[PDB]
Amino acid sequence: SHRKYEAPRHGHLGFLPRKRAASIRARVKAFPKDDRSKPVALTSFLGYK
Amino acid sequence: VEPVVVIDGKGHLVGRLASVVAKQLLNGQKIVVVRAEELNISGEFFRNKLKYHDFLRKATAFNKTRGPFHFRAPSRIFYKALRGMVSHKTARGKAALERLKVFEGIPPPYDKKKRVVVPQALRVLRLKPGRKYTTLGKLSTSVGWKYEDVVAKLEAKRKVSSAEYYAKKRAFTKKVASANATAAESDVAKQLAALGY
Amino acid sequence: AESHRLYVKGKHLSYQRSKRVNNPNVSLIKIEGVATPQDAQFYLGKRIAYVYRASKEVRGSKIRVMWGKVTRTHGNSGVVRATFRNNLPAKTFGASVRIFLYPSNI
Amino acid sequence: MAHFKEYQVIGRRLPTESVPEPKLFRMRIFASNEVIAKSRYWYFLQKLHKVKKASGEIVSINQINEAHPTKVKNFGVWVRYDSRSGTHNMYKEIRDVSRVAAVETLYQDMAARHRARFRSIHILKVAEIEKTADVKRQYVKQFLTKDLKFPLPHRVQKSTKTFSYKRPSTFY
Amino acid sequence: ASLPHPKIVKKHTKKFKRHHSDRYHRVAENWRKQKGIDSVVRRRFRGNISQPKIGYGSNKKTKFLSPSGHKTFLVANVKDLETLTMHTKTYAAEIAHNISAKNRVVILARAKALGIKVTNPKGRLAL
RNA sequence: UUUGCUCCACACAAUAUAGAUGGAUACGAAUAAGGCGUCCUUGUGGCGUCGCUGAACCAUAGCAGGCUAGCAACGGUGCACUUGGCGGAAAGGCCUUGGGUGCUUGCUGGCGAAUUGCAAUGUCAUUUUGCGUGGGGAUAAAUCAUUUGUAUACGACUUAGA
RNA sequence: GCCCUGAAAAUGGAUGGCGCUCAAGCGUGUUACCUAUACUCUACCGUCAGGGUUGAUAUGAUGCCCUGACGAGUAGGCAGGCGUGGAGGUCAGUGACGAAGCCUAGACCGUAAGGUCGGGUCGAACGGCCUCUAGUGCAGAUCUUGGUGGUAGUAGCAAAUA
RNA sequence: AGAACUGGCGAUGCGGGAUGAACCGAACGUAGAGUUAAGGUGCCGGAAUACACGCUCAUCAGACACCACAAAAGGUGUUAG
RNA sequence: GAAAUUGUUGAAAGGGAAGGGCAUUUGAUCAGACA
Ligand SMILES: [Mg+2]
Ligand SMILES: [Mg+2]
Ligand SMILES: [Mg+2]
Ligand SMILES: [Mg+2]
Ligand SMILES: [Mg+2]
Ligand SMILES: [Mg+2]
Ligand SMILES: [Mg+2]
Ligand SMILES: [Mg+2]
Ligand SMILES: [Mg+2]
Ligand SMILES: [Mg+2]
Ligand SMILES: [Mg+2]
Ligand SMILES: [Mg+2]
Ligand SMILES: [Mg+2]
Ligand SMILES: [Mg+2]
Ligand SMILES: [Mg+2]
Ligand SMILES: [Mg+2]
Ligand SMILES: [Mg+2]
Ligand SMILES: [Mg+2]
Ligand SMILES: [Mg+2]
Ligand SMILES: [Mg+2]
Ligand SMILES: [Mg+2]
Ligand SMILES: [Mg+2]
Ligand SMILES: [Mg+2]
Ligand SMILES: [Mg+2]
Ligand SMILES: [Mg+2]
Ligand SMILES: [Mg+2]
Ligand SMILES: [Mg+2]
Ligand SMILES: [Mg+2]
Ligand SMILES: [Mg+2]
Ligand SMILES: [Mg+2]
Ligand SMILES: [Mg+2]
Ligand SMILES: [Mg+2]
Ligand SMILES: [Mg+2]
Ligand SMILES: [Mg+2]
Ligand SMILES: [Mg+2]
Ligand SMILES: [Mg+2]
Ligand SMILES: [Mg+2]
Ligand SMILES: [Mg+2]
Ligand SMILES: [Mg+2]
Ligand SMILES: [Mg+2]
Ligand SMILES: [Mg+2]
Ligand SMILES: [Mg+2]
Ligand SMILES: [Mg+2]
Ligand SMILES: [Mg+2]
Ligand SMILES: [Mg+2]
Ligand SMILES: [Mg+2]
Ligand SMILES: [Mg+2]
Ligand SMILES: [Mg+2]
Ligand SMILES: [Mg+2]
Ligand SMILES: [Mg+2]
Ligand SMILES: [Mg+2]
Ligand SMILES: [Mg+2]
Ligand SMILES: [Mg+2]
Ligand SMILES: [Mg+2]
Ligand SMILES: [Mg+2]
Repeated sequence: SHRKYEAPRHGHLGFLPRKRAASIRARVKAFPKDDRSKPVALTSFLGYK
Repeated sequence: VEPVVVIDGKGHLVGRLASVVAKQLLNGQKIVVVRAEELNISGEFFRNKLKYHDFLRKATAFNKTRGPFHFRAPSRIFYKALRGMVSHKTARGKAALERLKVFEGIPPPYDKKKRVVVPQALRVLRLKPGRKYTTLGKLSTSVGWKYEDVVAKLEAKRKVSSAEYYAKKRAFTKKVASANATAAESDVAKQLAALGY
Repeated sequence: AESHRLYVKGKHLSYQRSKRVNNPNVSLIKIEGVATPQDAQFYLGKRIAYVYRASKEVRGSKIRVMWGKVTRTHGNSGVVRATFRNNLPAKTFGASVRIFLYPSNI
Repeated sequence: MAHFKEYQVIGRRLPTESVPEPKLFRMRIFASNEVIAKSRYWYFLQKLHKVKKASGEIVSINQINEAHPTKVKNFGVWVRYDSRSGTHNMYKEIRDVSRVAAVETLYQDMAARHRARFRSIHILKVAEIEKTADVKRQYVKQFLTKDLKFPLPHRVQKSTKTFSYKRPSTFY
Repeated sequence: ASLPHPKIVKKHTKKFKRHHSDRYHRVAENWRKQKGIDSVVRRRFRGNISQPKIGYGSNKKTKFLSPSGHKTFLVANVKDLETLTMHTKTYAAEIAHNISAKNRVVILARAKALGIKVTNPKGRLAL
């Protein structure tokens, strides 16, 4: 028929599936764009909250 | 004719290249196709770009996973054109498709092997000169394909090495013709001429 | 020599068929290097072997053979119709086959 | 309707007591066979005189052969035709080597340009335009200019095997 | 040893099983003709089983012959067996199933002497 | 847990086969333009030549290819070795060196072949596995149970224990 | 004329799909080629029809032999047959040296209803032929009575303090 | 929704129209060989990526009767009159 | 001491049912006929 009243959906489809992760250690899916002029160093670090 | 036929996709028209590739399989002929990024489609780029988005919207409503899958890669755009020409849901169909391999660029083995062409699908022999047409690689890159630049990089590298090969070869074949000539006018040579050689 | 081949290579294409109904009693054969009905008239009557292998030895061999004959040409591009003693298995659609040179008429 | 021959057909109103020896009319008729030719004859005749086949007689049928079958010629062609929405007279010019070739391509042209099928067309007159410069349509005049020469650029050779080992070339 | 005869041509070896006899246990394979109104079988739609019909009937010349050329004839005792004395090339004796073991050897023995073929010698054979 | 694993070698045994039966024979690019040879001022250069199909090129003779001799060549080629080098797109293949060795139908010789009976694929491929033999080499782990709570309906997850 | 505008709907989607652009599009022409239970020729079955043949001394006169044409089928008619229980006749039928019954991707006859055999199991009776007879043939009827499943080791077995 | 004449479906499968009671072709005993119908022959898929002359370029082209729609009105797109 | 339905053993097959038709491969299995 048609909603009747409009409302935004409930929640974000960009975070599906909402399943348990494959690991405790979330993955870096991307690193900073490389500028080969600067000196060498890391681009991340491990820690505990 | 030959155990494997390697086809330089370049400068061929998808559904004509497909139509012959399909038949070839069904008849027992193994085939590999290369440079599918340099494959052609009649119609200006915009037309086929619009066409491709038509393809994009089709998807299983309740679950976009069960639904039609959209591969963006030039080889894989090709394979779609091809699979549709094969009864791919039968043993015999699954069989024929396995005699097929498609590739962007020309990866090893196939780059030292010779590639052939299919004149009845060559663009330059088929399209009326003047008509607008489309390159797979540019089309794909427009709909998501991630790897045009890399293929291009690797190819230019490949094209260099092969230019050495050729040069090296054209050198050797010049010598051969030279030798082959200082043997001309001899008896054996005149005899062969007589017999068509 | 390196070659010994006394036959001509060939391919089991389909059965005789309509759009939706096939007739296993006639096979269709693509004969290497034959392009026209005229061309294929040469081969009419030549005998054809489909040669396959098996796990059980029998009359002392692991190689069996279905035998047949070319019977008539088929359509415009050198394809040929054939019958066999027993119809060919249909898994063979796309398999090779040998056409011999006998009965000779040269 | 096919590959035409041209026929002289002659017919004439079945004789009668008070009119033995009626008058005899001829038509030249482009048809593919004599059967169609005799039909066409009666078709136009009942369009001109009070007769029909029933009460009339074909007297003589003869194929006419081109006078100079290897002479190139500029044909002026006159046609009556029916379109979807009306009917229309029309003049075309055709260059070929015989009136019979010419009428082949007219029917071809009428069909290709105006969607006119054979039933819907009437040849009014086909006649040899003798003096050039009474040739009127350009697409013909074009082929009368002196010392004519033209290339045939972008050559497409037909491949006889499916695969090729070259990459072709359209030089010519 | 049988009379000579033309090549025996069987015309339809495949058994005519009942429709759906393979689908529900309660439906025997014994032929039974569909009478129903909509039925694919009775309407002979391309794809289903054929039905028996008079075209399939065997050559008058070879009908009833069994592979060896002999029409078979059921036989209970010697007297029975002996009815084929002037017909050895044409009939074969088949010993009835309820004939005892010891009676079978008397029949077999006589059949030999008369040169009468028996189709199931080995029945109850105290081997 | 009854001497197990792995790589190379052969041997027997099975099991297969979407279909060996001379060779998948490598520039790139253009097509209203090119390839190749050659010259030169090295260029969108001069000159010559080719296409019009791979109907080509290469290979191809010898008990499915036996056993032998010689000559002319110094060439070809198979194989296992060794030298230098190149290839990461899926390189896992290509090139080069040097001796050794087999073959050579480049030419000329001696011997053999039948009876598989007038045809019958007439059996020469390559897949995977299993079992002993001995030539190199290697001597773990996971799970249950226990346990943590960064986890959890049960499984699962995450810790911990000589 | 073809093409373009005029041309707006609800899951994603249909010239049948792929895909096709000097078409694999539109108009027209010319050949060739593919393939219906249709047409032609042939074998076999059955139906109808026309002939021929009582002459003994051998086997069907409802027979035997020649010839021709035809074959869709609900409702429905008729015909020739298959199978059951019991009855008259008969084969001096089968059988404790194993009747009947039951089992059996073993054999054989029939277009079919069905028939025959082998092997296993069994334990007291039973069948062929000509006739007679009917409580005579099942998949259905939310059919009758009995037996049995999937559901499923599932819903659950949680009020009344322990 | 209701008549007229015929042909059909109902009662009928077979080939074609992807699909489909009625359209097209053709009506059925068991089969071999041939030839065709209607409809097709790039590939799906048996069968010319045949021949031949035109036309058409669509930033929602078009693609075969029944049949699964489109109209008035316009275009200095292009074709021939 | 049938059938539904069940356990075990043996053989096979199985990418969103299964079963069926024409045909042949492959495995298993079997009658007849030779003289
Ligand atoms: Mg709303
Ligand atoms: Mg997980
Ligand atoms: Mg004249
Ligand atoms: Mg019933
Ligand atoms: Mg119904
Ligand atoms: Mg009905
Ligand atoms: Mg296989
Ligand atoms: Mg040049
Ligand atoms: Mg140069
Ligand atoms: Mg130059
Ligand atoms: Mg070459
Ligand atoms: Mg040798
Ligand atoms: Mg690879
Ligand atoms: Mg020698
Ligand atoms: Mg060991
Ligand atoms: Mg439509
Ligand atoms: Mg189509
Ligand atoms: Mg056309
Ligand atoms: Mg028939
Ligand atoms: Mg007939
Ligand atoms: Mg009837
Ligand atoms: Mg009738
Ligand atoms: Mg009865
Ligand atoms: Mg009774
Ligand atoms: Mg009773
Ligand atoms: Mg059973
Ligand atoms: Mg038997
Ligand atoms: Mg027993
Ligand atoms: Mg018993
Ligand atoms: Mg008792
Ligand atoms: Mg009675
Ligand atoms: Mg009753
Ligand atoms: Mg019933
Ligand atoms: Mg019941
Ligand atoms: Mg009923
Ligand atoms: Mg019940
Ligand atoms: Mg109950
Ligand atoms: Mg329990
Ligand atoms: Mg519970
Ligand atoms: Mg409760
Ligand atoms: Mg309590
Ligand atoms: Mg009608
Ligand atoms: Mg009714
Ligand atoms: Mg009908
Ligand atoms: Mg149909
Ligand atoms: Mg339709
Ligand atoms: Mg398809
Ligand atoms: Mg085809
Ligand atoms: Mg042709
Ligand atoms: Mg119309
Ligand atoms: Mg208008
Ligand atoms: Mg206009
Ligand atoms: Mg008991
Ligand atoms: Mg089994
Ligand atoms: Mg079968």
